[PDB]
Amino acid sequence: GHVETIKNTFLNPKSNKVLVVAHRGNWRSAPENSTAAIDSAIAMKVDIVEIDIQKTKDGQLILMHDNTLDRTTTGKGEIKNWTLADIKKLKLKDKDGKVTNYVVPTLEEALLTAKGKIMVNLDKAYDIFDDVYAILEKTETQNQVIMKGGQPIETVKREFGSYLDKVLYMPVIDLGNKEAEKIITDYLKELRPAAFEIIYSDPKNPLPPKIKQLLFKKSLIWYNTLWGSLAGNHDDNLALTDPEKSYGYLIEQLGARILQTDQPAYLLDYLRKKGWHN
Repeated sequence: GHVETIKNTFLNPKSNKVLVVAHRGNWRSAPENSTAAIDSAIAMKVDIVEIDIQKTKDGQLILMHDNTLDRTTTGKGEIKNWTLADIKKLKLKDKDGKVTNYVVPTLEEALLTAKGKIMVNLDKAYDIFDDVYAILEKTETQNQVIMKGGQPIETVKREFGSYLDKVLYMPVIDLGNKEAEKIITDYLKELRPAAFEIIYSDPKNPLPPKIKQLLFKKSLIWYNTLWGSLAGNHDDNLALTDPEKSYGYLIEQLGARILQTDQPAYLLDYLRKKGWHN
């Protein structure tokens, strides 16, 4: 359905539109990393949901950011020490810490909720690419998923090269690293990805303008506004004061065409007023 429409922007490196990524789903409306948070993102016409993956003792893949259950659920302990069935007996806490009737979803459940409707970016999935791919195949969602990681293209080809013509892969590069430019140019040459996720903490890092020129009309640039260290203090809190100084700067000065935010309703509203999103 709508996901095909979203993908035609994601696959257009000349796009004048800016895609919205809801970090962990729209957690402002339902618990993070839940199917309810995905359905909220879909209802709001978010383009991509980012979801975090962990593996249970019994080898099942669930949505969970932390290595432990403590912050977001009624249980405690390391995910790797719990079985899926026992995790399913717990309940998710909402953003205010109130216990809900929602449960931890499996990756399969999340993908089935997203299927046909919203693209999905998985985090913490690179090292288990093959286990994830089997679930993508089971749910027939490989054409709407964006895998990502930080390894150079030589390593990704060696480890999971046979998957690169089957699912989208987006490199993540921290511009505070001395090898950042080479990692990017090697990806551009060898993989020609649809997008690159760019991270930098220092507002005066010299590379963001260079990356705009390197990736101009070649790949979409994804920046994160979740907190200060991800995009030189151009974050969601700054955007509440002045969205032009935060989101506008990233889009217009740095060439961002995808933004991952913790306030997707607010970002969508801004983008719609700018004529940069439907």
